[PDB]
Amino acid sequence: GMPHVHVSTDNSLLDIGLIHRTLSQDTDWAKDIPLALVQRAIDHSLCFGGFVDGRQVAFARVISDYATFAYLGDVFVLPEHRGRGYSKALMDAVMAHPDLQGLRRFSLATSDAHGLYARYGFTPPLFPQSLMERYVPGLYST
Amino acid sequence: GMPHVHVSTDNSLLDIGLIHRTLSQDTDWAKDIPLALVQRAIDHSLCFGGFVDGRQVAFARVISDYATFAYLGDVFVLPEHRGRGYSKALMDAVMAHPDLQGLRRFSLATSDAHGLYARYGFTPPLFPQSLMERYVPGLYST
Repeated sequence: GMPHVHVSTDNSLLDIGLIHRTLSQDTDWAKDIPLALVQRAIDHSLCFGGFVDGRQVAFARVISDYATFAYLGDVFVLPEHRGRGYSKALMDAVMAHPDLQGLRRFSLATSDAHGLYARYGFTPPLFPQSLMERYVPGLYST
Repeated sequence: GMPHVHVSTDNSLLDIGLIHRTLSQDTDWAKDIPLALVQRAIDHSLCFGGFVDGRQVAFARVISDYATFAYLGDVFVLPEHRGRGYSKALMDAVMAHPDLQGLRRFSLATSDAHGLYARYGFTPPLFPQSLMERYVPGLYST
């Protein structure tokens, strides 16, 4: 039952339109995100695409200095491709990536997938009172 | 009483040795950080240096996709240069930088400077239970 999925970090293979539609329409965190921002974001991130039979089926995106800090977001698997290990394939590649080793902090935000990310060593923050943000959820809508 | 300080985002002007010594020896968050990691981090970040009379006096570092997310860290002013507005000069430049506009989330962690960052619009997290990390404080020591 092992997945047959290709995982790449070559942005040229990404299906930008698929990613844009998915993020814009089928996520809350990137609802209504403009195409130009999707493209710019990808251009300045370490992106993981998962592909089957010539089509993109999954995505994960890391923003990092490749030295001290990384942030994970935009993780998805298309609904018809779920339960096949494609999320795990991408996370395994993130955790193993040679430019994402030895980091002091790897951060993410999740509405309802805490148990999942816990299997990769993520925890609630050590020092939650230290954290601050300028955060505008729903920025792109209007 | 306005500061006379030059703020640059040109990494070629940075005094890498000063930054390395400062971070390694005079901060807790980067205690014992190796030079090679400082250099790599800088190479993959948007860095703000503050300079007076040919010497670097202050620093701030942003990791971002220049589209959706940024993380601020490594902020310092050398002790003999404090109280002159150099922190504010750098933060003003961060907040105004053309590649850091329109972001959904700008994040940071601070032990004891919450009131300060609050003046730039930073708040405690909206959704603290969503946050997770792989965080190893004191990674570089040993």
